[PDB]
Amino acid sequence: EFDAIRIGLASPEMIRSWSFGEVKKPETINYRTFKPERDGLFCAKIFGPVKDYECLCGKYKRLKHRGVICEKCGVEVALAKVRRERMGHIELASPVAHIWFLKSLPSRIGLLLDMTLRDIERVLYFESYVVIDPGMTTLEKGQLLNDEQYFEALEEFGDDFDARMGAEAVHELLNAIDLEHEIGRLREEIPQTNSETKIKKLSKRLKLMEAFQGSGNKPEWMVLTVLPVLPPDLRPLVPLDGGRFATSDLNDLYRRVINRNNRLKRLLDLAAPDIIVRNEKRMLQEAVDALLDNGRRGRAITGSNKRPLKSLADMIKGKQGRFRQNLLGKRVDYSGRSVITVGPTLRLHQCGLPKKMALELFKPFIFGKLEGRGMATTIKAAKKMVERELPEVWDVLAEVIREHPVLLNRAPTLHRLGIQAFEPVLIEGKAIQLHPLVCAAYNADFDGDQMAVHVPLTLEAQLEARALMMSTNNILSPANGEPIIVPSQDVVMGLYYMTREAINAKGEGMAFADLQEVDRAYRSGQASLHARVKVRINEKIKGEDGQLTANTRIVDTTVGRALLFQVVPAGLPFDVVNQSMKKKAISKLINHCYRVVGLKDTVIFADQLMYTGFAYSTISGVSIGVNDFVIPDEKARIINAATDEVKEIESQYASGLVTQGEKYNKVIDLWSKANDEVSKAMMANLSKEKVVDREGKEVDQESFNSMYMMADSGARGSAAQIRQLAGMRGLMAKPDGSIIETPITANFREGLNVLQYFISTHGARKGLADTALKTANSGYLTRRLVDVAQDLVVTEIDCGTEHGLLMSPHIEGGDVVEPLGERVLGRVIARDVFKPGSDEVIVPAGTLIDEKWVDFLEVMSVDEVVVRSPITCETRHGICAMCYGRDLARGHRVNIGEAVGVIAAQSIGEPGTQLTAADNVQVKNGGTIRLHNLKHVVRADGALVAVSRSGELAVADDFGRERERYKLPYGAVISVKEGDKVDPGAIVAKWDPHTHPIVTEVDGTVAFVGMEEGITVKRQTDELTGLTNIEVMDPKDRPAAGKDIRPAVKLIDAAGKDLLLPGTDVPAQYFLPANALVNLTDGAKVSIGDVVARIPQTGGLPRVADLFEARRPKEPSILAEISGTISFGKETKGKRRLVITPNDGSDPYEELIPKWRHLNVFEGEQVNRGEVISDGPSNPHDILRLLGVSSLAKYIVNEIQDVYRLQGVKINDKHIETILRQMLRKVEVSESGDSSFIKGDQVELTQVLEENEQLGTEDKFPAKYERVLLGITKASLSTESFISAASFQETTRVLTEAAVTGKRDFLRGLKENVVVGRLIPAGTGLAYHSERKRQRDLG
Amino acid sequence: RSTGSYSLVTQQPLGGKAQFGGQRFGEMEVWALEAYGAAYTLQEMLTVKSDDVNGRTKMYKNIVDGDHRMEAGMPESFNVLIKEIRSLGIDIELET
Amino acid sequence: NPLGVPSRMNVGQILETHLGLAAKGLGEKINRMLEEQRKVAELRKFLHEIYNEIGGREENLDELGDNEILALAKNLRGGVPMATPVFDGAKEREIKA
Amino acid sequence: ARVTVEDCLDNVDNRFELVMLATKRARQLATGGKEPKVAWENDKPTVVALREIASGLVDENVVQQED
Amino acid sequence: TRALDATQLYLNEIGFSPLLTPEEEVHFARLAQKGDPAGRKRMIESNLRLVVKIARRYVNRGLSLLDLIEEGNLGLIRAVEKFDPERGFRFSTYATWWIRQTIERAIMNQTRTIRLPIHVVKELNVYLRAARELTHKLDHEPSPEEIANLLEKPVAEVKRMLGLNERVTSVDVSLGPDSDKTLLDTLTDDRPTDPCELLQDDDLSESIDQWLTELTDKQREVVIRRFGLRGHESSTLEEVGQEIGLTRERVRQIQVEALKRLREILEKNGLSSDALFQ
Amino acid sequence: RRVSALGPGGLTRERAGFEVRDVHPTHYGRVCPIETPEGPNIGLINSLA
DNA sequence: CTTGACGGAACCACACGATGCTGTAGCTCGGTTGAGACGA
DNA sequence: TCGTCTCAACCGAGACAGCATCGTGTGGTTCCGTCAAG
Ligand SMILES: [Mg+2]
Ligand SMILES: [Zn+2]
Ligand SMILES: [Zn+2]
Repeated sequence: EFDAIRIGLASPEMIRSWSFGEVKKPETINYRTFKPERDGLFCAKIFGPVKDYECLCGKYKRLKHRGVICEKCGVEVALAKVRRERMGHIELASPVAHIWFLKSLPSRIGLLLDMTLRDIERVLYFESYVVIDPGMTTLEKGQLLNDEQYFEALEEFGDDFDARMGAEAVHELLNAIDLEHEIGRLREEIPQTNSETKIKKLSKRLKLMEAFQGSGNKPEWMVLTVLPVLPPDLRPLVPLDGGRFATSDLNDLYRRVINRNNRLKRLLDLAAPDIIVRNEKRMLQEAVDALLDNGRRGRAITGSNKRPLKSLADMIKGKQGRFRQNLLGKRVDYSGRSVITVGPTLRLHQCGLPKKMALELFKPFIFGKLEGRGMATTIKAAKKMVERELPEVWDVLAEVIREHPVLLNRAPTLHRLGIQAFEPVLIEGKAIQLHPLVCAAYNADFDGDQMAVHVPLTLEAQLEARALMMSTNNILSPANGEPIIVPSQDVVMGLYYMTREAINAKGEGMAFADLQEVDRAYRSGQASLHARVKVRINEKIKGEDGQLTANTRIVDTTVGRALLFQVVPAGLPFDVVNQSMKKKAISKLINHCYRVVGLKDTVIFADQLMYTGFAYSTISGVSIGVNDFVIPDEKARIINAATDEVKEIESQYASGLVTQGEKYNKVIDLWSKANDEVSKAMMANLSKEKVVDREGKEVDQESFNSMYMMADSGARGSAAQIRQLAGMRGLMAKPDGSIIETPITANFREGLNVLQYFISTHGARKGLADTALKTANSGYLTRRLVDVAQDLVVTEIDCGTEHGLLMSPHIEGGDVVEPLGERVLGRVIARDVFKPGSDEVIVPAGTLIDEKWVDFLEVMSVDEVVVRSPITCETRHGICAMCYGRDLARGHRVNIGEAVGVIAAQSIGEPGTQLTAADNVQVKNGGTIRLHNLKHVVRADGALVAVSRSGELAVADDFGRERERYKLPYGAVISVKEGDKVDPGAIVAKWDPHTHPIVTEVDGTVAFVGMEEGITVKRQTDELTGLTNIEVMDPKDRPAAGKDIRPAVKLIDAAGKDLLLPGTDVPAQYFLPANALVNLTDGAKVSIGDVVARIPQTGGLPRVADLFEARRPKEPSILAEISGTISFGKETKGKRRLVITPNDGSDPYEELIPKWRHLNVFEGEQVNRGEVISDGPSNPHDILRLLGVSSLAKYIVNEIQDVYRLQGVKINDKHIETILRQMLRKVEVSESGDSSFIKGDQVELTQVLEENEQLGTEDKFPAKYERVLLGITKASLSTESFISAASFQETTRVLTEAAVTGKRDFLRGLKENVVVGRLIPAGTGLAYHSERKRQRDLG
Repeated sequence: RSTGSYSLVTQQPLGGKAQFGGQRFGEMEVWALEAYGAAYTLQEMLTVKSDDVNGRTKMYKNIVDGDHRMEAGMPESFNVLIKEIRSLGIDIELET
Repeated sequence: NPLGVPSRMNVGQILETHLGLAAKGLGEKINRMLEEQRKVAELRKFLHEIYNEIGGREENLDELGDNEILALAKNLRGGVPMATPVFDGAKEREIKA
Repeated sequence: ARVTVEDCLDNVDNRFELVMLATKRARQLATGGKEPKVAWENDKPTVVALREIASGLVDENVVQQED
Repeated sequence: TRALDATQLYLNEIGFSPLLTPEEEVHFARLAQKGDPAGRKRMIESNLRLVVKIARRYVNRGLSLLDLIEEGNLGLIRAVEKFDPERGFRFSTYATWWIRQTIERAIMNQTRTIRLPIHVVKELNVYLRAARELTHKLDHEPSPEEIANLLEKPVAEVKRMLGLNERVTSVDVSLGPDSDKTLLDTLTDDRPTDPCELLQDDDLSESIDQWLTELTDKQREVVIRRFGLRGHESSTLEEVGQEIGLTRERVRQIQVEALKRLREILEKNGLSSDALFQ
Repeated sequence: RRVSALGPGGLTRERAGFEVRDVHPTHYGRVCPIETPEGPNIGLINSLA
């Protein structure tokens, strides 16, 4: 076939050899006849014939000659497809430069020339001059000159000077540039400077120099004097209705540049002056700029219209931004759109399909069967008999209906379950019947959309489609451990009304012989579906591997639970079906039986459960009526009392006591208090809405109405939706940012007025705006999110390195948010787990966490588990399957060839359409206190003062597991001691977000050093002796003499000896900052730990975009650089120079801090690297400089899971861990010797370079690296490909980068292989790629 | 539509021959197709159903005759790409 | 399906189908009344007990018996229409009646 | 009687090589050079190929010797 | 900052063009007759105000203004190249007529995709001028009947002349402002490019090859050699008189009976006229 | 009675954002927000009461 | 198995404009770049 | 006293007439394919 898909710069001579002729006339079609002439845009000598096997003159019309040339015309007779093989060329007498290298976001000519874009555009605009080969001159070849300046330079020199202008001078400097020798001066001058703006230009200059060195192409080949022509079969010329034609704009632009080159040819041979050839070369420059692009500086218009013309960029791309024509639209054959409907009488392994489309989607199959059986060997009579609707066409067609797969895809594509595989049957009509239980996996309710079908041609594709997307294979969802086949309201109402605990019925206390005898007794008409009965169960347990013991069990199951175990096979226990059959309950049930039996028994249980649910929904009799919505009599009392309260609020606001904000906050929390009060009252009157009795006066149970059934089941909707139906509707907020204080006094049952509906319509239109914009925003984010993660192939089985990353459950707040078992399900273990005893190992191997290991770790008390993460893998250009968990469609471990990144991005892109203080630390449950990385000192009174703000309060349970985690700031008080008894609801830590105390470490008398009454401190006295202390002055309000003076309260002993803190040589002297008040005077004995002074102190779409882009917010958090002591430097110098002086290694560099951001850094505190200081968030890239990978990754999974948990969906952390590895794949270097100082390359290339340099001649040629983390719009730009990046990025920059690059790229990737249609590496192409690697450059 | 007349810039079917075309097999469709670990249908739907010259002919002959060989061949999408890239004068060669 | 009322926040399905059941009951009653060949006094008493509910107003005792009553019978045997406003429409008690 | 790939997915736990194995088995069945082991139940060669895969009768070396 | 454009740069560059008395142009035309590269340079660099004044009148067309000033200076240099100073008049009118001829050639060759000679675009120009004159007094849409009655021409002739005026629009500007779908994927080619057509072609070729191999040898030879199907050239019985059969009537009767045999085996095989040609 | 914001001199579908797709309570009897076509444009094409 | 007559291509001379050329002289959000600011 | 480190705008995406051949229409014979007639 073909290999070595590279990009190299080409000479004009090889462009001439690729060409087939020169065009010099504007003739496209003749005016007399409809036949083109020679030497034109539609010529036959250069390109070929317009028809099949014919010549231009019409002499040879036969079929035999394929490579013969005629005598009258110089054309070669061939097929009609040879117009799409041959091209032409346009001769340029003066070479014209390429504007794709200039008008992009980089201008590579200005970087290779060390210039800007303005001067290199001005030399093309013929306003300034440029010289080539100056030598012994005042101005070099990189200088600029005007017309008078060039005239004076030519007059003062006379010889050894050549002043040109335009693009021939660019070709001359690119010929005499010496790019193989000019890189040495740049590599010598690169360690001379250490700038940022200059070093960035030097880095891209050495990048293009190394690209020109490794390219093997001359730099003079950028400017071209031979320019090819577009092929005339890609640009249309067809006869329309009425003698008209249909042409593209590329014909017009190519004809225009042809005429301008012809005028250049006719003007160059008359000894023309300089001004008109400057104007004509400028005209050809704008002409070829309009040829390559449109909408920048040309703005050319066409005749009798207002739309601009389409360049060749609109032929390589087309419409819809900078996406290619093969990437914008692809109409695939053997397809067709239809509407779908539900078919409930069909199994999971089959479906329905109407005959009107079944006659055509199986057309090559019916042609092969009709030509093979022996009834009609022709194809035109076959078309006549399938268009005549014969009687035998169904009998000969039904053979490829029963056992032939079909594909069906929704035209709005949301996730990977939108495509499926099924088996058709022969029905009547025009629309398609579908499986009922797959529309939940489709996320496509039957709303009359347009769904298209697909039929692959070969039977191999049918076998692999029944292997990959058949509905008995993709049972598990790629988001979490829940199945994507979700039961809807009818089967769950069947299980709800079937299994029930009733008080009074007919047949209470009766006996049943068996399960099918109970089925006979219920259907007789005298027994109820819900009654307290008694029946034995012939159950079988599959606990032993390979044996199903039979045993009986006497349980108090009803009629409905017996009929529920009638359909449930002998692979499930009888105690698991004793619950109330909620939606999540039966979801966990189907997930459990799937996990314990596999696939086939699950999918044959699924149709039988669906059938009995459909039958028990049909024979049920619930309905939502006017008596279903019970209205309590206390709701009007609550409304009237709150109306009197808001009238009191309005009168006390009109009397002039409080402002608008206080009463606004009062109404917007008291109305929500009344809202959830009437909501729980609605739950009460919906739960107690049943009056039954059996041989008694009264008996209370669950209600027997459909609203309570759908509230307890929870199929579609929640408990907050019935408040709008029955009780108070809620508090819709205004879209401007405020809330409306007037409530909804009526409801949907009684009837709303105009005003409450006007409040509700604003929130309704706001929700419609969110649901309209969220689909477009989710598509716009996922079009880059899966685009960066399309290089996550699997090609290695088991590397052998030992790494990993700790996974902690979400224990933020009072209780745990996310459990431990909901995060490590399906994962693999990295190392051996450590029991809290001594030398106790569960398993010393990386086994898969199955459905037994989760309750095995739940019975244990381990919480700090380390899984094998792919973010610390050792493989090159991929991810091994041993790191990836079992979070896939199958139940076993993943294998080699799975594209794990696209499902990882699709699990984030799927629920993107469903989206929209610290005063006291109190515990929720009784647990022991566990100190984790906190330095605290005991006080004399008994309290515990913590001086480390990196410490966290971990509430460990009675077994030893952490169920609650809290954050402890600096200067907090810990009333409870470590290693004590548990207490529920008690206060363990207390800190003021208001004042900020300054605890001390030593005792003795204090002495203020450097305090001036008027410059540093000021004796401030409040009214009526309210405050008598020493008030410090501000840094800006102080005088010029006391501006650099800083007070420091020196702590010494009472006898006069110098007291110093242990650990450091300096004494424990506390400084006096601004806006502080000293409680104790100088010269008094102060204890350790006392307060010395008092110092006062969005979400959804854009939040997930900001955390995926890895970019800084509008207000970032600044952290201290090195762990150790944090001191203050410059104060009134313009910025905050927070210096860092550690004990182990001191660094002279200090990070800067702006004056606008608030700095919570204490002077002299031991601020580590993990301590946050400034308010607001810290980006992942920013964090990636102090700590490393593990704390960053746990912060990323926490800040993903806290916003993804409130919606309702559950996503495992691997789906963002693999894309975090992909955007962490590129790193940077900070040391020369083998590469430059600043360069960004992959970490695998640096690893194999270090492995090659460690074993060789020198000792250590390589050096260390530095990890930098990227976002989704610049991690995919550091790839070694060109056409994978020519789909989302602009082609005008990436094609020029590939042209100057010269990197001989291979077929590594997925977009390079799906842009052409060759063998894909990810998947079943491993054998083909191994055969290609064996037969290519190997024995 | 089972078989439709191909386009002029590439070998992709379209309307105009008294038959409506198919749906758009764009980026998200092939992304959901390679969501599973497969590789053969991804190239089969890209070189057999569209973007070929003699591959559809030899595959139809293999369907009619019955025997299957699954020859790789050379698609025309690479030819359209190499012509549109060599229109800018770019050296592309094969090592082999 | 009974999911249209709790999930989609519109209980007007139940009220509309209840008023449709009442309107078809009155239509079948006037159809069997026309089938039973009763006098025009029974028909105008039937219209009087229909058009004297709590909501709305009555426009009876105006139409003539020979022409307009037979015309409204032949043009209302296939159902009767209601007239409800958008925000102060029919309450539930008239629907129960 | 039905198309069940679970009998091979719980045996080899690979889900990759059985596609190529059933591919070569279906090509050998459509070429007319190899007879099927399990009898036809009014199906195409795809169902017989996946049934011979899930039954464990044909392997990689067996298909290589049959080629 | 500064303007990164070309028209402004051209307008600033042409500001140094002098306009002296006519004796300077007379001396330049006298020096350009004997041959010197200074008078032609001065005449090409000092007479651009008339060029831009000519180019400003032909605005709002299918070309760009750089093309108009280029044909203006091209007509000016072609006027002063073969310039005869024996008339003693001003060469500004000569350059104006040359620029008019060059802009007529620019309208002829750089407006429509189909190229036209001088006479057909001249009769199109006078026909559209007559239509512009008659539509002011007609106050309706121009029809070819009144143009044919006014110009004393047949209606079919002027209909064929107006049929050449295609005025083709773009392939990206669709109907409406929202161009969600272009016109490239709307219309197809007129030639047979479907796989159905080529599939029917190869199946019909294999079918007639099997029907010729299943027939007699002489009938297959006279059916393949006459039409040139089974590896034969475009020869007939007059050229195959020394190859198959000498008598033309005998091989003609053999040909028509072979065609009757092919028709009867197609009738017995289930192929009729209504099942083949709809 | 359609009140569309698109066309010349107006905001298109990509120019809407979160500004013209929201309502102020000064539309009491003027602009009905329960009448707009569903799809890619909700909020900027309004109706007349 | 032989014979002589008419309608439809097949290069080709004649030809009628017809191609081709020439002279008159008055919305949100990410990569680029110029500009102020601080320490050795 | 100057090199380097941020920092806010800049830009771009989802006329008229005449002259020198000329190219297929328009037959012009001629060859060919077929139609009666023995
Ligand atoms: Mg829908
Ligand atoms: Zn030829
Ligand atoms: Zn690894």
